[PDB]
Amino acid sequence: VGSLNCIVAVSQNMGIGKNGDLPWPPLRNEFRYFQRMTTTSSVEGKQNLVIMGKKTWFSIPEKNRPLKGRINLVLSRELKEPPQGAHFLSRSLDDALKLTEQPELANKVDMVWIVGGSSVYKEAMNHPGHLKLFVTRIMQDFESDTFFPEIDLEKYKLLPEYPGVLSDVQEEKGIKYKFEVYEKND
Ligand SMILES: Nc1nc(N)c2nc(CN3c4ccccc4C=Cc4cc(OCCCC(=O)O)ccc43)cnc2n1
Repeated sequence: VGSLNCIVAVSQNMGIGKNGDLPWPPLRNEFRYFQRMTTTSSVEGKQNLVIMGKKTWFSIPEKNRPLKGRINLVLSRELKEPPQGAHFLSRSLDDALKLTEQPELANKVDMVWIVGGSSVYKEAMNHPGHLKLFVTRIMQDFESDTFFPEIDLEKYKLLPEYPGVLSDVQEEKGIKYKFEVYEKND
């Protein structure tokens, strides 16, 4: 099992969701970026693992689920079986990262990508050691009822040129944003 990563798109007001939807209108090229970052593994014969909370799983548009080309694992204490075609269920990130060592997943998973929601991102941010955050900073406020946690710049550093990540400001539907990559050690 490879590198642990979060990926999020977040408004200037730190928002990531509202009533089970995104806060902003669809940004197709931003969705393409999510898809290419989470799907791409260069270890031959393996796939990345995408980890999401119960509510994020049900919220993602159903005709995209499970996320193709990726192993889909849902975190819940409530569910007793993986919901709707997800491959795996665990109670927590720690349990998920354990399962990754068991025979069924051991020679199957390259990178891990945490894809939401808020309590899952908090768990990952609280997880000791290396974590890379791929943050799309949407440069205006949108009304949100769920939020991404603070990024501690004493722990994370921006990585200003990242291969396969556009540096310049992007725009779709009049809404500007920037793809950013952060990394922590500790
Ligand atoms: N950078 C980044 N990181 C994320 N975690 C991220 N998550 C979503 C969540 N999402 C949504 C959650 C709830 C309602 C609506 C959502 C709208 C779109 C999608 C689409 C996803 O993959 C399908 C690709 C669509 C295509 O083939 O064109 C996956 C998540 C997601 C959207 N953009 C993101 N962008």
